[PDB]
Amino acid sequence: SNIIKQLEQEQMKQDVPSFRPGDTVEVKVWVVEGSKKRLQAFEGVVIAIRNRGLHSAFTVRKISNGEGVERVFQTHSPVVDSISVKRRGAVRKAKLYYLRERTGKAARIKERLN
Amino acid sequence: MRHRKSGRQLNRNSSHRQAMFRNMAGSLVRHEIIKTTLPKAKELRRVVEPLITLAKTDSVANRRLAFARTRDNEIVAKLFNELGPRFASRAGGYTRILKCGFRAGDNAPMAYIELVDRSEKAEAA
Amino acid sequence: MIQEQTMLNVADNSGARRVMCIKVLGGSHRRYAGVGDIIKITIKEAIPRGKVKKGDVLKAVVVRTKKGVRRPDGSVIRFDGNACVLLNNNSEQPIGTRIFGPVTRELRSEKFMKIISLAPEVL
Amino acid sequence: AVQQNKPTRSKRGMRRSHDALTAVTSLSVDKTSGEKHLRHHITADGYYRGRKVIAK
Amino acid sequence: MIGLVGKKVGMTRIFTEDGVSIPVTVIEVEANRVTQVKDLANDGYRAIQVTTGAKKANRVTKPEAGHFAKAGVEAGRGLWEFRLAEGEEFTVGQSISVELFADVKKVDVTGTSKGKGFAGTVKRWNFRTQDATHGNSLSHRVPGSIGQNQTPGKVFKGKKMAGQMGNERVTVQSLDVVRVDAERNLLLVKGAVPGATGSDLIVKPAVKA
RNA sequence: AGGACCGAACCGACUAAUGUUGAAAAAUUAGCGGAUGACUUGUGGCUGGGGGUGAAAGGCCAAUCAAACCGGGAGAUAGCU
RNA sequence: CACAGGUGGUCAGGUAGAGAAUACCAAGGCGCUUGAGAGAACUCGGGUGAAGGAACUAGGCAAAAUGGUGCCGUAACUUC
RNA sequence: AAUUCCUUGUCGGGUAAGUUCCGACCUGCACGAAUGGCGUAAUGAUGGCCAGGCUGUCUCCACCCGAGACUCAGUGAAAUU
RNA sequence: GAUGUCGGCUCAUCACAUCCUGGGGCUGAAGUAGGUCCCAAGGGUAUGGCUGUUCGCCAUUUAAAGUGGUACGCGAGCUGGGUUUAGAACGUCGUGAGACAGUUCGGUCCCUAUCUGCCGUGGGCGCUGGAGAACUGAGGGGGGCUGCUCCUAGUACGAGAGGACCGGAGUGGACGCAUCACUGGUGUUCGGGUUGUCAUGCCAAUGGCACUGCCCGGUAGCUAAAUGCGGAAGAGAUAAGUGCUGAAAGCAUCUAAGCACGAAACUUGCCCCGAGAUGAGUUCUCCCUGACCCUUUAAGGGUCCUGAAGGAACGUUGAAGACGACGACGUUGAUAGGCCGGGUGUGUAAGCGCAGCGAUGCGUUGAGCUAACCGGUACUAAUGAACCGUGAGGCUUAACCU
Ligand SMILES: Nc1nc2[nH]cnc2c(=O)[nH]1
Ligand SMILES: [Mg+2]
Ligand SMILES: [Mg+2]
Ligand SMILES: [Mg+2]
Ligand SMILES: [Mg+2]
Ligand SMILES: [Mg+2]
Ligand SMILES: [Mg+2]
Ligand SMILES: [Mg+2]
Ligand SMILES: [Mg+2]
Ligand SMILES: [Mg+2]
Ligand SMILES: [Mg+2]
Ligand SMILES: [Mg+2]
Ligand SMILES: [Mg+2]
Ligand SMILES: [Mg+2]
Ligand SMILES: [Mg+2]
Ligand SMILES: [Mg+2]
Ligand SMILES: [Mg+2]
Ligand SMILES: [Mg+2]
Ligand SMILES: [Mg+2]
Ligand SMILES: [Mg+2]
Ligand SMILES: [Mg+2]
Ligand SMILES: [Mg+2]
Ligand SMILES: [Mg+2]
Ligand SMILES: [Mg+2]
Ligand SMILES: [Mg+2]
Ligand SMILES: [Mg+2]
Ligand SMILES: [Mg+2]
Ligand SMILES: [Mg+2]
Ligand SMILES: [Mg+2]
Ligand SMILES: [Mg+2]
Ligand SMILES: [Mg+2]
Ligand SMILES: [Mg+2]
Ligand SMILES: [Mg+2]
Ligand SMILES: [Mg+2]
Ligand SMILES: [Mg+2]
Ligand SMILES: [Mg+2]
Ligand SMILES: [Mg+2]
Ligand SMILES: [Mg+2]
Ligand SMILES: [Mg+2]
Ligand SMILES: [Mg+2]
Ligand SMILES: [Mg+2]
Ligand SMILES: [Mg+2]
Ligand SMILES: [Mg+2]
Ligand SMILES: [Mg+2]
Ligand SMILES: [Mg+2]
Ligand SMILES: [Mg+2]
Ligand SMILES: [Mg+2]
Ligand SMILES: [Mg+2]
Ligand SMILES: [Mg+2]
Repeated sequence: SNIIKQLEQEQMKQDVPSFRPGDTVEVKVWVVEGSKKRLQAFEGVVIAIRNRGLHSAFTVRKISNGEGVERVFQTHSPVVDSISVKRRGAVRKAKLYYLRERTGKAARIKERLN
Repeated sequence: MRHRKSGRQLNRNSSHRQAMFRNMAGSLVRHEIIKTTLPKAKELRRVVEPLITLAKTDSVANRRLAFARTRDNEIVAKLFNELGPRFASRAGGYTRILKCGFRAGDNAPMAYIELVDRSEKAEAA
Repeated sequence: MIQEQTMLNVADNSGARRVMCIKVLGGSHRRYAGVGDIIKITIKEAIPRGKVKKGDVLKAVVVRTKKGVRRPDGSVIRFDGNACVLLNNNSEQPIGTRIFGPVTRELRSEKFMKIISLAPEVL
Repeated sequence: AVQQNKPTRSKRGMRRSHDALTAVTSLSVDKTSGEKHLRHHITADGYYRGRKVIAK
Repeated sequence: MIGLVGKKVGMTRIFTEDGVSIPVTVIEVEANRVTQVKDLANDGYRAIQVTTGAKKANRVTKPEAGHFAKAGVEAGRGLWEFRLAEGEEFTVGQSISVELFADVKKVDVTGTSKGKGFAGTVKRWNFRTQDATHGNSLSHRVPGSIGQNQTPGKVFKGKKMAGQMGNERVTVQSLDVVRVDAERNLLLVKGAVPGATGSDLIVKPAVKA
């Protein structure tokens, strides 16, 4: 638990920006594109955040070719190169699962202007 | 299995347990000493001791929170005016269990549960 | 996580609109097919003048699932529905000429290279 | 389901071979009141570990 | 090669440079002190008996205390034996650290599995449940038939029945050794090992490839 | 207006689980049908055993009705156990 | 049997409600005459359930589902 | 066919696959005109079949809340032998 | 004076006349793929459409979808669709009551386990003085399946098409065990939103009830769909089979003597139990060093004094548990509760101030609250004590030593 904590914080990223549910986030991920290794962008709404030290994660929801795509990122993974908030969203809930039953105009989140 | 779980079911449902311990926490605050079964006195500590901890800081919010958990304003008044100050410097353990007999009617193991620095004047009036 | 009776959408221009999984291929008592797995299908709904007809029995590769795929760091990519690409029974090669919606890099094989190249997005 | 044969008085006694009670061996005497009591329990007059803890 | 005694700390993960997350069990391996050397002449077999940890003096019985006193070691939480190979030689009072596993690629890990108590045939033996509906009477997780008829007129020994599940010696084989660190008293193995957090583990080099 | 419609009381009893040394010698719970009518119910009356009554199932006639119950012929008879 | 059964009539408060349904209450009456613990299998009665969705089975048995008011709108067939 | 033995008749439809179902044929073992024949809107806790929705019915079972089971105290059965 | 019938479900267990996988002889065996026989029972050995069906036909799988015995295995384990009750109808038969081994619609499945058996788990005593551990390993149980791709090699083979043996690498299906770090489910003990109503005098704020009233989330734990790991290699002796040397029988001959091979079966090797293994084993350590009386005088009975190691008891308890057991702790103390700090979850409390006629919004504020979690902390409770268990341990012989 102290041994585990020590093993965990030495592996933890220091530069994780602050983001919250409802925000539009762009995650740059390391991918092996055939024989190449480049960065690939995955932009969408943060619908869930699991705050768990080294085991932290976040779910990003996007609409690709008319259908929903959800990606669960392990925050402290070397695969995640960067995270940047593209838009600040105003929501009341921690988990935005109700957005899965919403399309286009109903799935819109107001901007947090504060 | 029951691995790492807390809380006695006491052959009751959730709402009955809550009602009973709200009554029993009021009984202990009022009389400063009560006789109950050994498992109920042990559970009661988990309800009465956070009430005394809350009463250590007098505020409208803490009084309202105590009222939500006791629903007796005589009890919230004694908590904040008498017990909170009496236990101000004591880091927990505001109660004490003293094991006593076996109940005649059903052979239930009994215990007395009292407030550590008991007022025999408050117990009688 | 597709089994017999599962309905799937179609991620190609084969003409099929709705297909049912009638067999999870690749093993005795094999329960589920995931992204990258071949299934035996019946066409439940098709367009009037496509490459295939309603009632046709053939194969398909699963390309999107609600269960999604796990990545080596513990990550998951999930989709809002289950989709497949129709394959010829013998050749196990695509019937269609175009792919719709995103696909995953799990298809990077000699046999599904055409599906990744045609796909609008690869995750 | 029921017996095909009446069990014996011998068998009854064998079944009961673990039924004997155990006498309490854990009685102490309060140093102040001189009262006998169960270890870790208060006495009838409300004494515990030499102090009068309950005035009853 | 000999093995060592440890404690299961819990599980975490090791993230690699190529984006792989390795699930690891953290095993605490403190120095193992040789309490007795068994030889062919005195015991009929070759082995080392070891101790680890610490024990409260008030919990160390006189028979236990005398056995540690003979070794010239402090009391540990228990005693465990490891069979010696030809060429393997140790001395009473010697300290063996987790560094024994430094160039050991895989280990077998032994623990006392978590206790599930009295378990039914569904949990214990993966028996299939009978109908939840379709007129089933009081017989959903019940075992079904337990035999045949007048031939054999008995239930067979070994018949899969409900009973105590878990809380037993279980060995998980060929686990990859991820990290060895004697300075931190650590051994990281890939995957899950038997037991609860805080329980004793026996770690030995893998008996198989 | 209606042997009309939906739906409580009220009348009934289609399905299932429970119960089956029952809480109950026919029920309980969740659902179900009728619910101004050939409806339903109280009190009292009449029909009596090869007889009654029966929108008919040999149904019902005081907790087992192809001939009630009680007493009698009676110790029927029993080439059977 | 101090038995979850059966037994005709009368009375009809508040809020919500079409209501004598239903939920919460008033007046009034009760907690049902073994209790105390524990928190195994299994049985009973419930709540939630990933992906799939009748593949279950004799049979969708049981569940789950639908469920209100207003307005728009509503097919074959028909004895209208 | 509430009727057909042979029989899962044959042909068509529906299903990936249909001893059931629907349509058709007539070779009606053994339909047929108040022992009523053939239809028929509406009605039905009626029988067979199909679909949408729905789901722990199932793949395949997991967790949880309660009443028992288990332990203590009091009372205290049963069938059978 | 009752042995419940078909089929299904659940759970199986054996045989081998072997379905697959393994070994092999012959082939009308080029290769690939087959045919047939011998050896082999270690494991493995579909899901559906129709029908009560078993079967069968059909669809689509699979390495394969074996054949049989077990009261045509299995109803004091479940079902009740088929099939012997009572209702009813059709066809046929009968004057009729009725009948059908024709069809049709409907139609009560009881038993709290005493004994054997089986799965678990205790108590007792024994193992020869008693006790605490660690073991040795006789014996027993578990496990034992297999696809595809690649390399060898487009090689051997083949006119071509096609396409290997032997060996090696990888990745799967099914099955099994463990675990909860991840992905998730649950989470009536956490937080919030909301409908109807009742109360706390009222406002505001709260609480009760309505399935947790209805919901949205979710900690710890439990857990699969989650993610680790497993089947092996090797060794011994073999089966069928292949041979070497070799007479009987100048030759021949795998056999008579001698010798080499040979399979998923067998013995090991791997995992778990295991000295009640009464044949009760071994090693290490610990503890106990007083008299007396009596009789049928003996491994005799009793008394006084003694009471160890250890065990248990009591209490606080546990990812241990039905109870018992087992593990941790008991002040020279983190065993449980509380308490402190953190984390997590929820998602900006109350109060007050401002804006708006108001609903409500904004600020203080990522606020308040927060279980089973982590790191700490003697505040509360774990009492000085008691009970069981003894007091030097039989005889014989041998070997040392007196
Ligand atoms: N109080 C107490 N503490 C102990 N510590 C170890 N054993 C004991 C015991 O019996 N009692
Ligand atoms: Mg009780
Ligand atoms: Mg409630
Ligand atoms: Mg609360
Ligand atoms: Mg040990
Ligand atoms: Mg346990
Ligand atoms: Mg099943
Ligand atoms: Mg029943
Ligand atoms: Mg049931
Ligand atoms: Mg039987
Ligand atoms: Mg026998
Ligand atoms: Mg009417
Ligand atoms: Mg009813
Ligand atoms: Mg109706
Ligand atoms: Mg009505
Ligand atoms: Mg009358
Ligand atoms: Mg006469
Ligand atoms: Mg007579
Ligand atoms: Mg009563
Ligand atoms: Mg009554
Ligand atoms: Mg009535
Ligand atoms: Mg009412
Ligand atoms: Mg009662
Ligand atoms: Mg329970
Ligand atoms: Mg589900
Ligand atoms: Mg869902
Ligand atoms: Mg659907
Ligand atoms: Mg079906
Ligand atoms: Mg079926
Ligand atoms: Mg139904
Ligand atoms: Mg329902
Ligand atoms: Mg169908
Ligand atoms: Mg027809
Ligand atoms: Mg009792
Ligand atoms: Mg008899
Ligand atoms: Mg054979
Ligand atoms: Mg032949
Ligand atoms: Mg076999
Ligand atoms: Mg085949
Ligand atoms: Mg049979
Ligand atoms: Mg039965
Ligand atoms: Mg018949
Ligand atoms: Mg009849
Ligand atoms: Mg041996
Ligand atoms: Mg108000
Ligand atoms: Mg042992
Ligand atoms: Mg605000
Ligand atoms: Mg806190
Ligand atoms: Mg002596």
